[PDB]
Amino acid sequence: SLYKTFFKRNAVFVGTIFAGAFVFQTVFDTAITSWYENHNKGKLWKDVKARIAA
Amino acid sequence: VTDQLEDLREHFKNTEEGKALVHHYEECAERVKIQQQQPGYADLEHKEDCVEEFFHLQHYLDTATAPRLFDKLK
Amino acid sequence: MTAAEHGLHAPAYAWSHNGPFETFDHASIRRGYQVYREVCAACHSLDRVAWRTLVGVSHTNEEVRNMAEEFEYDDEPDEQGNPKKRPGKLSDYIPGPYPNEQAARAANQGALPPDLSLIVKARHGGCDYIFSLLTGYPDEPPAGVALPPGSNYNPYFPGGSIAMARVLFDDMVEYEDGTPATTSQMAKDVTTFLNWCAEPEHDERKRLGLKTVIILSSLYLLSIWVKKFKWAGIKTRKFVFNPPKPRK
Amino acid sequence: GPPSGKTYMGWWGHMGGPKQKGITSYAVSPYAQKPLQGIFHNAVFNSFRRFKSQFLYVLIPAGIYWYWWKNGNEYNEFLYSKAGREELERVNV
Amino acid sequence: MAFRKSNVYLSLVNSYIIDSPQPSSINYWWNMGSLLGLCLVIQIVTGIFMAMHYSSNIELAFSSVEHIMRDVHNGYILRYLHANGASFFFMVMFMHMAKGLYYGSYRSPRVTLWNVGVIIFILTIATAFLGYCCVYGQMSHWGATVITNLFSAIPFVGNDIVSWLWGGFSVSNPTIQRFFALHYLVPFIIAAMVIMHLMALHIHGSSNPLGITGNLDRIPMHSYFIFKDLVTVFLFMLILALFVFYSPNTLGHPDNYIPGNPLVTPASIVPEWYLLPFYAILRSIPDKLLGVITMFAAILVLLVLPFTDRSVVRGNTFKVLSKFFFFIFVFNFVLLGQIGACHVEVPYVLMGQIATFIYFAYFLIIVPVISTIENVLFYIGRVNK
Ligand SMILES: CCCCCCCCCCC(=O)OC[C@H](COP(=O)(O)OC[C@H](O)COP(=O)(O)OC[C@@H](COC(=O)CC)OC(=O)CCC)OC(=O)CCCCCCCC
Ligand SMILES: CCCCCCCCCCCCCCCCCC(=O)OC[C@H](COP(=O)(O)OCCN)OC(=O)CCCCCCCCCCCCC
Ligand code: HEM
Ligand code: HEM
Ligand code: HEM
Ligand SMILES: COc1c(O)c(C)c(C/C=C(\C)CC/C=C(\C)CC/C=C(\C)CC/C=C(\C)CC/C=C(\C)CCC=C(C)C)c(O)c1OC
Ligand SMILES: CCCCCCCCCCCCCCCCCC(=O)O[C@H](COC(=O)CCCCCC)COP(=O)(O)OCCN
Ligand SMILES: CO/C=C(/C(=O)OC)c1ccccc1Oc1cc(Oc2ccccc2C#N)ncn1
Repeated sequence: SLYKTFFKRNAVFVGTIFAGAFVFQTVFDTAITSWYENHNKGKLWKDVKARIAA
Repeated sequence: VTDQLEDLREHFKNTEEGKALVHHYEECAERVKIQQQQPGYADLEHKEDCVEEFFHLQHYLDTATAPRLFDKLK
Repeated sequence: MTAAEHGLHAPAYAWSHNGPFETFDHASIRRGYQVYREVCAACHSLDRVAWRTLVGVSHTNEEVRNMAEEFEYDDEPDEQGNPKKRPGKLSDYIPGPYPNEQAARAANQGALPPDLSLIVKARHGGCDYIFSLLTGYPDEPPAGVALPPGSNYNPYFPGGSIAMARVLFDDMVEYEDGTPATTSQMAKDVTTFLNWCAEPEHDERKRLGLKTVIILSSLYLLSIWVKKFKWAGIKTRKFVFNPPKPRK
Repeated sequence: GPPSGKTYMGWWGHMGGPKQKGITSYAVSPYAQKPLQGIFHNAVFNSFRRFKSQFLYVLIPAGIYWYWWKNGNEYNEFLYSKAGREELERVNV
Repeated sequence: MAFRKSNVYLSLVNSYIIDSPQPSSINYWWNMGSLLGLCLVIQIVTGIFMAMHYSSNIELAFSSVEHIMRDVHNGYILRYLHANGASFFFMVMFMHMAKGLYYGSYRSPRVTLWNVGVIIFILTIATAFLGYCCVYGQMSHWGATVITNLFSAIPFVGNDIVSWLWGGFSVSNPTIQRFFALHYLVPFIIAAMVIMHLMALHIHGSSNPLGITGNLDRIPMHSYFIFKDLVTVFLFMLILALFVFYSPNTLGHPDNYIPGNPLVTPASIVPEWYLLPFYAILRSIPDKLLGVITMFAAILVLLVLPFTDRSVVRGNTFKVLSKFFFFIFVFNFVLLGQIGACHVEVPYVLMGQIATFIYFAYFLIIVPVISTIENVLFYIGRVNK
């Protein structure tokens, strides 16, 4: 049962909150940076360099 | 292309409110003009300005021009 | 004090970096540097800005190398001990127009023009005050005000008498991207460039703040649920009193 | 070590209150209760009387001090204008 | 027994944050003391990492702080958390002391606990004064000039205490170098006073918002008040993060981004917001020697409250007259902070003199008179005679 497969065995209840937090860092940082740059499109230096190529 | 801030300040100085405040600065400007042709150059310790009348007109033009100037600029 | 001794209040403009999710406009930063080189730099220094910080923000890497190579810097002495000069590199800081403070006052009638690296954060009003000062010179002062010779009238300066004259006029600068260079456009661009000079971390600080607020908001809402679960046995506890029998 | 001085609190088993007799208490496990039964019947009526049976001890001193500060700020503004120039030499004596 | 009770170092941990008996009815105002412990750790840890990059010479001090903001990796995070964290430290401390006034926590048998807290408040004020000098901005130089010149009005020793505090003839290079070394030390003295503060609290325990004995119903600290403490820790960190990342210069002065110049006086010399009420008390006495005595008496008058409270009931919960005059004292403190940021002008001069009188009359006149009247009204409203 899904208590005893996820939160009973506290050799990995300390473990899964320590390993789920590792993959959490890269997915969270990719999602916010993509939202933050799309909200500010046309204003970044990479949007400027693409037509100051002249 | 002329200056965009000069166009907006020209327009709001000819509203119904802008004509009243431009007129109030003009009456103090002649009151200093009569005052500076008597004995009283270095006298009197209390000679008058029109800074307060000038500040009232500039405060009206600033609350009208500022929320709409940056839409007209690149 | 009177309103003239405090200065006229600067209004609020719709700057495109105002707001918790906004970055700088980097095309306005690039045009703002051109107004600095052609107008401001004759009398103002920018001492806290290094050449390398412009790469990837407003110019490419070989553009900044050519800009720094038009100035000469002090070098280590030769084998006999005589001093030398060398052209600039990306490690150097942007040089100013005067050798010392006494030469700066002698060229500006005794007044000292301040360094502009922190001027946006060092004045009350911020970007709104710098923009209103540059575009706020009247053609003549109000009636009665007698300025001393060598000074000019500006109502946003405290006291009203400032030692710098009006410097921005229509079409004094030819832009690279083809923007019309009016007085209002050039004052807007150089204020944006000076705000980046004071706050270079600005675009990174707002991105890191969005991750921190989202994580700390989730931990706050989860702790309210967990506290209310673990306190429910105490909050619904009931008591009953039956008076004991005497003689004991 | 040496024994300490006399206090007004003890520990578990010898806490130091009066003797209790005749009181029964009852409680139910939190695992057998409804999850989160508060935002309503507490924002309905409970979190309005808890401060509006107390609001008059706060807002009467707040209204006295806000009236005093606002009245003094308008008088300083009058004294440094053009119309209040004659009173300004009188009260700086 | 268990190992948490038999070990020499873990039994101190167990009797303080695990098994300590708390009254069951304390509210969220009793959480401010543990937030002050988190604030002191934040100020110490961000202080060490900035000190690895700081130079205390008067020619180098302003540019060292600009070097931290620009060149150090995440250096702007270290400074902004440090400067804004000092303002959050004073706000939590003001609410912690006002909780003690309202509920009568100063009364017997907790007088030693209240007296140690007054020493902590004095050392925190001196700490924030010395760190503000280390920036050497324009407000840093002239604020140190005004405060250190007050001590020359002391009779027969005054002109030699000041030059011993300057190391010279004015605020100069030996002044800034000795102020940074004192700024490192005093937070470690504060940490030792906090340990003496927690020893006196362990003897008697905490009070409760009803004012009466708590020995009849106690619950242990662990998993009840540990999880109640987590709610206010996360709310504190969220509001602090909104200031550090989104509005980092709101609680400061823009004149402190100009380097210190001993030849140019600023148009207005204003302290930080948490020292503004004590600045207005000083400017309300025209004589210079009596003004600095009254300024230090505003902190030391907190020690007279165990002797001027005459009530037989602890706290303000069931007293309507003491409730009214408590909030008169709170809004008088806010008005004194606002007067301290104004110019010396009519009518702010007389307003500051009346508000200074109301501050001292609360501790010495209002509290003993009102609490005597409330003793008699409780009696004659019940006794049939
Ligand atoms: C400055 C940076 C520090 C940041 C953290 C400091 C927090 C200071 C706040 C002042 C304080 O500590 O006293 C709070 C007091 C309420 O005390 P009480 O025990 O009687 O209320 C228990 C409640 O009924 C159940 O509260 P419960 O535990 O059921 O839910 C928690 C609640 C949030 O709780 C908190 O955050 C406490 C601060 O969650 C929700 O609201 C659910 C919806 C999201 O409030 C009052 O007595 C009067 C209310 C106004 C006080 C503001 C005065 C500030 C000067
Ligand atoms: C020398 C040092 C001097 C220190 C002086 C400190 C002055 C700083 C101002 C701190 C404000 C803190 C005021 C509240 C102090 C907490 C203690 C308290 O007043 O009790 C909470 C009060 C009682 O509520 P209850 O009646 O429901 O509970 C009774 C117990 N059963 O419930 C309430 O009424 C809470 C209402 C709080 C409103 C207070 C507004 C304060 C505004 C200050 C703004 C300052 C920034 C501008
Ligand atoms: C677009 C160009 C320029 C900009 C944006 C600029 C910016 C500034 C700013 C922000 C100030 C400070 C005002 C204050 O204290 O509030 C200042 C002062 C001053 N500037 Fe300029 N400047 C420019 C060009 C010049 C030029 C071309 C000169 C001289 C020929 C000059 C000479 C001065 C002087 C003398 C002062 C000091 C004035 C005083 O303290 O009364 N500046 N400038
Ligand atoms: C209770 C502890 C402390 C308090 C209340 C405190 C307060 C302050 C304040 C108010 C400033 C001026 C900040 C500004 O406006 O820029 C400052 C600066 C500074 N403090 Fe602290 N401080 C504390 C602990 C420490 C410690 C323990 C250290 C060093 C080990 C330290 C190192 C510094 C440094 C290097 C500066 C200058 C850099 C800066 O301006 O931020 N501080 N401190
Ligand atoms: C760094 C500074 C301080 C720390 C870490 C601290 C810590 C604490 C803690 C953890 C408590 C117990 C929990 C609570 O009642 O909130 C407490 C209680 C208390 N503190 Fe502080 N405190 C500090 C400063 C002060 C100051 C400045 C004062 C008064 C001038 C003070 C006076 C008291 C009193 C009277 C109590 C007992 C409250 C009661 O039992 O109802 N403390 N302190
Ligand atoms: C009534 O019941 C209660 C109660 O209600 C509460 C709340 C508490 C709460 C207890 C606290 C809040 C504890 C108080 C907090 C302190 C004493 C903090 C003391 C501060 C320090 C020890 C600072 C030390 C910091 C350092 C050493 C960091 C140093 C930095 C380094 C080493 C940088 C690393 C260097 C390199 C090169 C990497 C009780 O104990 C208690 O029982 C009595
Ligand atoms: C200056 C303020 C001082 C405040 C003191 C507060 C106490 C801080 C301690 C914080 C908790 C530390 C946990 C200690 C772990 C248990 C102790 C222990 O293991 O002792 C011993 C082993 O000896 C050691 O190796 C000591 C380790 C040094 C610890 C230095 C940090 C356990 O064996 P023992 O059976 O003797 O324990 C019973 C003791 N009465
Ligand atoms: C170095 O300047 C420090 C200042 C500051 O605010 O530090 C945080 C400061 C700036 C401008 C003007 C004054 C300043 O300092 C101070 C210092 C101060 O100290 C006291 C506070 C309470 C009781 C006595 C004193 C003293 N002395 N009370 C008020 N302002």
